[PDB]
Amino acid sequence: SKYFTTNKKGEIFELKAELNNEKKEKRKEAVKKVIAAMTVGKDVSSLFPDVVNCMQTDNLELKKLVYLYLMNYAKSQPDMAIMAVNSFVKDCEDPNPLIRALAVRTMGCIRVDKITEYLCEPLRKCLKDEDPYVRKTAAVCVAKLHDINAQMVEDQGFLDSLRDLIADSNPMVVANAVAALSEISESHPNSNLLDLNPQNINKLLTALNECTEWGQIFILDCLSNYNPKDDREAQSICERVTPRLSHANSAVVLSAVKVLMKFLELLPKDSDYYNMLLKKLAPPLVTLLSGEPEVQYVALRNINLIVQKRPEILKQEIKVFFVKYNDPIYVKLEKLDIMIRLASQANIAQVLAELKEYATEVDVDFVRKAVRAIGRCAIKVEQSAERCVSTLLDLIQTKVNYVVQEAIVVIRDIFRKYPNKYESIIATLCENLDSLDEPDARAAMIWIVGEYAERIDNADELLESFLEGFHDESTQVQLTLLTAIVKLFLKKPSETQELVQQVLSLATQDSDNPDLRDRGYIYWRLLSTDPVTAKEVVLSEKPLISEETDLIEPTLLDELICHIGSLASVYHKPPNAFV
Amino acid sequence: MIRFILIQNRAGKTRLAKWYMQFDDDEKQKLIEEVHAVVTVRDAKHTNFVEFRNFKIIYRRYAGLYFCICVDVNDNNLAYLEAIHNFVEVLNEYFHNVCELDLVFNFYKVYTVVDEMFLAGEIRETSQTKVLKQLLMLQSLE
Amino acid sequence: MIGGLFIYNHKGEVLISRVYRDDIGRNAVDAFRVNVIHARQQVRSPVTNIARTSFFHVKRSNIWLAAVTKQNVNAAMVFEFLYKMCDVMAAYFGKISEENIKNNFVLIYELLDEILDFGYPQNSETGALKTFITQQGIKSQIGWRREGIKYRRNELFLDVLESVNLLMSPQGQVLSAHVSGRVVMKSYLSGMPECKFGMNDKIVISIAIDDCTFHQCVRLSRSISFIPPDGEFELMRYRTTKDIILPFRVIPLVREVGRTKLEVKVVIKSNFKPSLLAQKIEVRIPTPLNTSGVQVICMKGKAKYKASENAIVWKIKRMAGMKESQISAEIELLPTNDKKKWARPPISMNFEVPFAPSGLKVRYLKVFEPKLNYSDHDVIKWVRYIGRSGIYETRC
Amino acid sequence: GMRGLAVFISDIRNCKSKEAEIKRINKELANIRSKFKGDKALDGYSKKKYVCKLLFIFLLGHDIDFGHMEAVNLLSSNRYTEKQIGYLFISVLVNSNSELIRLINNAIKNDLASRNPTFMGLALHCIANVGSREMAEAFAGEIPKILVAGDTMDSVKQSAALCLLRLYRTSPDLVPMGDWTSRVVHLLNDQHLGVVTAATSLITTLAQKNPEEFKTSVSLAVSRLSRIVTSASTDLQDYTYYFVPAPWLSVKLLRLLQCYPPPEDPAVRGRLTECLETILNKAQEPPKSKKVQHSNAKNAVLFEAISLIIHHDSEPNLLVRACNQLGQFLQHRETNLRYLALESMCTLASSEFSHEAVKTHIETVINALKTERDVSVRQRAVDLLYAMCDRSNAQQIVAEMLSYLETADYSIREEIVLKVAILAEKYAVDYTWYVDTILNLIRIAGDYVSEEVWYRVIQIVINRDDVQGYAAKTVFEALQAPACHENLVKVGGYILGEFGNLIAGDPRSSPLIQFNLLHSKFHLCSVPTRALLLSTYIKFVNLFPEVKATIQDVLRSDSQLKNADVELQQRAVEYLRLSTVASTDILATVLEEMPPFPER
Repeated sequence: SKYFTTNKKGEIFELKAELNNEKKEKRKEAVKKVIAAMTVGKDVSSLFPDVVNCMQTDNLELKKLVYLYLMNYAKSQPDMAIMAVNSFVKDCEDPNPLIRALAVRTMGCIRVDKITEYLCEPLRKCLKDEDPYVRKTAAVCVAKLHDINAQMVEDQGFLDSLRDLIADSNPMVVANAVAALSEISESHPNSNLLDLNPQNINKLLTALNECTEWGQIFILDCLSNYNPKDDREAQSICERVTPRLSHANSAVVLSAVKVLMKFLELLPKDSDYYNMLLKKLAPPLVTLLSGEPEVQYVALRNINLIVQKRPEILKQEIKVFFVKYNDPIYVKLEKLDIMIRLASQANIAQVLAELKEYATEVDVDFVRKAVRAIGRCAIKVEQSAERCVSTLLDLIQTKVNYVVQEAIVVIRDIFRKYPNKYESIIATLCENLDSLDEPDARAAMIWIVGEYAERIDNADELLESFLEGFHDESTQVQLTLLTAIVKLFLKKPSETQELVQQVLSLATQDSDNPDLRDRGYIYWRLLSTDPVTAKEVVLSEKPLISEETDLIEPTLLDELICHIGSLASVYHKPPNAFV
Repeated sequence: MIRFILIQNRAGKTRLAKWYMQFDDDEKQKLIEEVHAVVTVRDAKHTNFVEFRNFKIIYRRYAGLYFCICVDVNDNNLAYLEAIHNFVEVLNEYFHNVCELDLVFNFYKVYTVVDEMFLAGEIRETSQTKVLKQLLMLQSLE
Repeated sequence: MIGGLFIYNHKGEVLISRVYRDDIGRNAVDAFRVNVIHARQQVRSPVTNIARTSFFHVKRSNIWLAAVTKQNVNAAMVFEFLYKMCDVMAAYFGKISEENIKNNFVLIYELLDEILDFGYPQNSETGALKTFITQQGIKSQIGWRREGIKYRRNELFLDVLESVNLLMSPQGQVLSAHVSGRVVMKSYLSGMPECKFGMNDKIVISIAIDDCTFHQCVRLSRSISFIPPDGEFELMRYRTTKDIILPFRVIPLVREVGRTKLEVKVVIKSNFKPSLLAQKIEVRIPTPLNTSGVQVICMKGKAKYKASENAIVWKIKRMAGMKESQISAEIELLPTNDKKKWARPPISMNFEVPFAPSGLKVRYLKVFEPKLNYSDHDVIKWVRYIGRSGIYETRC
Repeated sequence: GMRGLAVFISDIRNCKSKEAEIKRINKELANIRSKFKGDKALDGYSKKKYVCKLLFIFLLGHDIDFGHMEAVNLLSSNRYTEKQIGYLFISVLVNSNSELIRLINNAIKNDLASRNPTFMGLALHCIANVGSREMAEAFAGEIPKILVAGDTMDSVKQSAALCLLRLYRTSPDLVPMGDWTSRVVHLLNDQHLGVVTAATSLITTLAQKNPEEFKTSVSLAVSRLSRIVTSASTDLQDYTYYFVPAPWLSVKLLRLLQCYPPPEDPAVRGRLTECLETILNKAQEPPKSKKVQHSNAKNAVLFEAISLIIHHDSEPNLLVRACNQLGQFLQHRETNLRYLALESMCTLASSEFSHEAVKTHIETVINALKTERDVSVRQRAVDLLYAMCDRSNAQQIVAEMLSYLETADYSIREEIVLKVAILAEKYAVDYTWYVDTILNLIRIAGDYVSEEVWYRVIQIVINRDDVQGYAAKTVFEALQAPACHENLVKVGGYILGEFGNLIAGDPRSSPLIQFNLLHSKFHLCSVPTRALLLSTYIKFVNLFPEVKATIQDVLRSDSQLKNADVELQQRAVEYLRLSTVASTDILATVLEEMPPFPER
């Protein structure tokens, strides 16, 4: 398609003509227009040679602009960027070392097997430089070179120089060097991870007080790789890391908390430092939740693990985790989980105060999680289940459908947890029979009727009401209805006989569900053979239920504590799961 | 019948927009944006016959430009694609290897060419040579 | 560590992107545009894991800023870097908007090259980068309610009444889709209550255009601050055209056995959670004019044929979520007319679902009375989403 | 000269910011308004330039609230450029000031009254482009007279024909049942081919609602078609397009013939048939140019002729030739031709005469489906396969669909699964094949199959199929893979729990192996799946005493007795009590034959 391609006249021809103009201002304008046209998607590859002719200019603005242009092509297609290495290598006597940094990072952008020969010498000769930014860019370029899987035997000297960069005046240089070393050391070659621990740690901790915030992040993350052998070194490291409460919203605080939790192996009987550390770890985690919603979400996901490991740190801070209206939904849910985990014996008196208020909010799923949280509080503490039941009945009387459905769902679980302890409640629930349409709430109500059947005088009518529209219902509802009717037949023989045929010879053979058919036939056979065995096989004493939901694997918990500050805690998954 | 004709670029800026069916200005902008979004996704290997609302679009690429014509679901697609190519050839011969910019500085000439070749949502004339002769005699008249 | 930095507008087009690691390609951009911006079944989260790709996304006004990674990196550090970069960009060129971003591509490339050094979030001090960055940006410059109203019990009902319009190709490609809805606030309140009503970000302020027309009593600053007039009133009206969750999905299959026979099988699938139940399901299947007779069979609901409307009417009282049902009709055609095959009009269907097809969910609603001590806790709030069907048609 | 427009456009395109562009637009608009507001009127050239500038500003998307007065004033000018620019500006910007409509109607009437072909052509173009109700009411009675005028030349006749087309499309009631029908019908014999094209389009549109009026044109059209296809390469030199004589006119004539039933006169029917196979044979000839454009142009006429043949549906030989020609297009390097051929063959698959010819290409359709890249082409191929599927080749098509599913992607699996299920429903003859196909479909893509399908397969297995051993073997061979998922787990649990005794002889299918498989499944199963597996477990308790002991330890752990869900816990309690209390007699009693349901 030669149409609209001719370069004699057009936008590309005009840009090329402007690029060759003698005045540098119009050249800069042309380069800016070229960059904009590239960004908006217009193909301006045919302008590549002329802009390369702009390399040899004393002006720095044009040189910087063409550097950004070449980096833009570097990640799009490396082959186009290869044709500029001849101009790139002019990086020896050029003043203003930021130009050297830009050049070496531009070589860092291009990823080809052909760039190794032309980069080894400039990288080697720029690491030992007086300007700190050139040292920075050399340090990051060594890591980017090590990113590929190759030997590049000069890489040994590269890593030797990188390790030598730890003893440098500028904190940012050593911070970038240690960050690059950490990024390189994820895989361990034959000669790496040397036992140069004491002096390197001393230098890192000395420089930490002067490093930039991100430098502090890098150093403290690298400290998580170290493991101590003597308690004196651990105590010194902890007491030197503790003053880390900088302006960073969570990064510095979270990484320092990671380090302190990792360096937690002492004795509280004689050393009055474990208790003091647990005491002063609270204010940082409390003040983390006064920032921004995303940072608050990350801090909450870390606090979940911190509380799960050592609950005594946040024992008396249930007030700060109260949900504000203006926070997003994820922060609300995580704060709800934190409140549930911290529901001790003494704070319930206010916790149920908050969880009752959350059930009147206009957010449906948040109210659902709030009533489920009320149920979780009831399950956790056996001494406060009566207050939880009273609150749930209060919510039930409010007559809101999305509240009532999950409230009665929770009532089913509470009745399962403490049987024959809230008998007087059930009759009230009988009033809310026609207000349930969700499968979960309907199943919960049917099961509640099935058990304690002798305490309801009109349970036969309640079951007959649902039996009419047996079809067009979920499998859970059908199975629960079958189980409840069979349970009530044994509890109430010779009054509900007509139910047995209507449920077995009509709601089993007509249904196409295989598992439901098997259940119906098994129930028919057991009832036809002898009710004596049916009573003792169906009405067996159901054991309690374990609260394993609010529990995590101790080894997995230890791994997550080893990875507090990173994405593993946010996902609550091992790093091996996402390789 | 032809619904609308568009000459676009990768930047999304419309360069020709002929509308044979009534629409509001914001409606026209929405339709142009959606057409550009649909066209720019497909590559060369993909078909040129893309369903779009209760219509379809026949489009082709020429260097830095996209040509699109919107037709009904029951019209011969290849005929309209060849009409697109014929219109492109007429423009190219009339503007002496037309470029993208020549569709802006001579937008009224583009409009009169489109009206000469397309009218009332159908194909008016198909012969390049005497269409060009008509255009030259029109240009000669002052 | 940090893979790449992307900046998008509300539409989902890549305003400006810059990748630092070669292992990330166009797949990351496509995944972030598809399953994050246009996510329907998932509750929004700042971090997203997609096929071994971690997305950190921050929304500022109407601009999405995303960081794509493939390693195990400090999440808090990445979020703080995003915040600091947003602050620096705001310092350079004021408000962060689509026009401002498009006006300063050179400066945004400058910043992404300077502060973000190959996944390493270096210093973002405004005074430190003035020497480091040379280019400078370009900046852009009571009556409806009485007094003394009293009620025995303060209450308010919200009804989000939406109507979904769709035209679908037979192969499943969505040709056209939009939702036109309104908010009805039946409020019985006493005094001069100031109401704050905050929502999610699904609404941004012959064919449909995305728009939102408010009421006179509302004010904007996200949040809606107003004073509800007594009785029943319509809070706002809106018309969205992007990211419509579809309560139903219709697959028609027609086989023309010769000219005297037709076999039409229509399968309806429910694309919502199993808890929700859709009521009043009516499927209208078009029928050829020269229809001698029909044999129509369904395993769910009831079906029949109407010669008054010349259509198969298939009524289902209720349907659950994530369920599929089918209707099968064998039609015998008498060729009274010669040739000129019958053009098939689209298959229509009407339904009602208890959830907004636009994805709108009300976040918070408070009432504050500076005259009497009662607050949002004392008032009873009801919320009801009702999404009906407008012109909901799928070609057969 | 025309220098202001170029400078203005260059300044606009060079603006660095949108605010600066808006400021420039506002400044130019204010300058134009001030110039036109002045009492001193200037020459027409300045007005023409300013109107063109206003049009360019409106084209950028800005709003213009004036400019129509001088736009109308430009129409009265005898200079052609001013009239053309004014007409274009009026066409682009629709105005609703009734006085302006009166002015433009008067100007258009004056232009039409003039004998200059260019001015009347511009007026017709403006009327066709605007096409408002007022213009229709003004010129509905005038356009046909211009159309049938013998002194009007060819270009004005084309423009008037298309203007009448537009008026009829926008105002059906203003086009009467006039006496100009004979003249417009006979106009198709004009030497100028473009006039024939315009008249053909007009007749195609008008014949949709007035068939009995334009019937006599049909035969005439056929004649022209012959004179289009029998012409040599040196004929119609003006109307040739890459060695093809008048493709668009041929297409339009074919549509016109499609608008009407087959002619009753045998002579014209024979002539059009000869033209049809002439087109087909010309398509069968090797290309005269290696360029894609000539092939596209010729295939346009080919596809339109095929569509005409389908619409007529009267010549079995023509249908067979069209089917063969389409089959030659499936193995075409291009994709547009492949898509069009697939669509046309899908249309043909609905005709009795060409059904065998469609079924002949089953192998090439399958090969095209297997080796395609675009999703749309694959979907069209699958729809064609469903349309052409029949009892003669149902097994082959179903097997090929499943084989494709083994390596297919997620963009087509839903449709493939649904079609396979429906075909197995409709064309099942022997129970063994149906059960095997359904089970294989489950094993491949159960996550997309409906619940009723695997209810029905279990039902038919239960009632009477004497293939229980084969079904159990297939289930067991399917369940030993890590890629299994929920629906396969459910159906496998039920089938095993009911017929595990038939494969107990094989040492590779020992009860311990079955239990290990099911327990491995448990790690990634949902609540109803677990309930079905527990039912299967008690079935095995009743059926396999040797494994029974190790079942009890399964039905006593914290995962069963302390399960959060009430249903699973209750099932575990019941099954543990049944296994422990009483003896094997009760479990034998609860496992009956479950006789098949009565059949009506």
